Amino acid sequence: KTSRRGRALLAVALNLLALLFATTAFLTTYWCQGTQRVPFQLRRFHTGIWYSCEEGEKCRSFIDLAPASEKGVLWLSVVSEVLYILLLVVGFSLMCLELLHSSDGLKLNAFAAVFTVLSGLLGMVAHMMYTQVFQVTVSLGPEDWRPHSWDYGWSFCLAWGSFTCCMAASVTTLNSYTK
Amino acid sequence: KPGVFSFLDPLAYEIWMCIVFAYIGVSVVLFLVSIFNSLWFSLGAFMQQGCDISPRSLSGRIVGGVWWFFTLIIISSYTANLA
Amino acid sequence: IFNSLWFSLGAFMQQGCDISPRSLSGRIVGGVWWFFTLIIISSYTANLAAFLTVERMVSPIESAEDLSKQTEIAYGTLDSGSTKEFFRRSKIAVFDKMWTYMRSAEPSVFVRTTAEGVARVRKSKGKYAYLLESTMNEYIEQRKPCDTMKVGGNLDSKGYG
Amino acid sequence: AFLTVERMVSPIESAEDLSKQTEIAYGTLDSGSTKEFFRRSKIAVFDKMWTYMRSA
Amino acid sequence: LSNVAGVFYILVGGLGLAMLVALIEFCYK
Repeated sequence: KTSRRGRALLAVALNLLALLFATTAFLTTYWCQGTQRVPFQLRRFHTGIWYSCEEGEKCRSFIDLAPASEKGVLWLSVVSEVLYILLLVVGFSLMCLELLHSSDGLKLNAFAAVFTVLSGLLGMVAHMMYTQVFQVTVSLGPEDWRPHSWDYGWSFCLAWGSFTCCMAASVTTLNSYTK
Repeated sequence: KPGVFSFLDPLAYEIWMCIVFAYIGVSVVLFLVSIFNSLWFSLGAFMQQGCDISPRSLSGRIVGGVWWFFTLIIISSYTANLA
Repeated sequence: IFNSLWFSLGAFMQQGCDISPRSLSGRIVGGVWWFFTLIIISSYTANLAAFLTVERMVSPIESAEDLSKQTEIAYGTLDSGSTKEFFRRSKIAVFDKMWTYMRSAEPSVFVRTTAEGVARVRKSKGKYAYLLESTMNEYIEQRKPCDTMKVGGNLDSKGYG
Repeated sequence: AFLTVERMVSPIESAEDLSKQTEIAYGTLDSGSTKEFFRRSKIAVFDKMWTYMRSA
Repeated sequence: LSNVAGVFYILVGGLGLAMLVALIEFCYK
């Protein structure tokens, strides 16, 4: 019986890690490194997800930009993030109920698995939307800030890590319900 | 001559990361119908058209159809791009 | 008639059909279906490549009347000049509709300077169009960033002398 | 290949297009001011056109 | 990546729909 418990708790901790990645990219400090070292003068952008920093050293807001329909894509994006987090927390809650019975079960666990799948389904869409938006932000001449060092992460990759956290959670818990 | 990269060129790396993650997401769904077993079955799904052995609809077989449609679209787009 | 629909979905899912004794009268359906879906996807591929080849860029409009016929894109002229008077005094029904439009819509389509019209059109991103003297328009066409382009014939003959 | 070759084709919208092609014959009335325009023409395009019609 | 992302959307949506079908099928039983 120690085996199933170790599997379950391991999956719980893994999904907790995924939540840490969720917080990680929800708290991105610079989504993309950026530069415009114009031979004007040298420039180094550091675009946080809601916080376009410049680097003397400075960080700036710059959120909710062009254009309109894209802003709505941001709405769907953030809503998808919130529901993502909700499915996470419901997952951990169903895990805690499993702990309470460790202190349906199957019928409950699969539910969380499903939600976690849904969670994984949403954020992977969400980031697309975000990346979609980001490309669009680059596509429309980003005011002046159009860095050549275009690149995602670091934290966005962690958003994927929380994704695969929910994924592995769902897989191992499915391995548990298959019992 | 490019090494390896030239094959990679027609479709962006990000798109690859996306198709990979998406497939991984599709993969587990088959297990829900039932970490290794049905994931292996999904490995038996991408390899050939899409999914099998579903006792008429059930649940994930329609996922197999959507997945078939999906991989179909992507490979078509890829080939068109290289062209 | 449900399990059969399921199986049909399991036909589109993969090549096409299966659960018949050799042909019987069932496999033939899936064979024709296979040839069918094949020609479809092939055609889809060809056509998709076709956009990726030439990538021609269609013009939104042709005749000036089309600007009157639609409402998606604003259009106007210099706020003060003979050109405005030409429409304000025009008796042709199309141009009348144009002037009734331009007088009616707000914020005003009228602009203080031709340069202002340039500034709007360069910012319009296809949301707005601006009338002006033909030779001047074509002269702008040569000008960088060469984003501008004239369309249609002259609304009316005129000649510097 | 059909759709590709089909899309490559474009309708003529300038006389210069005729200078760039030969598949489609082109000309004017046998006599009149019009031909005399090209004959007197010094613009390279029209000159090429008149030179063409004179020989074709 | 966009033009394909539109297909990702229908993919994921089909996934969720099929999951709902799995749920009601777990409801009959």
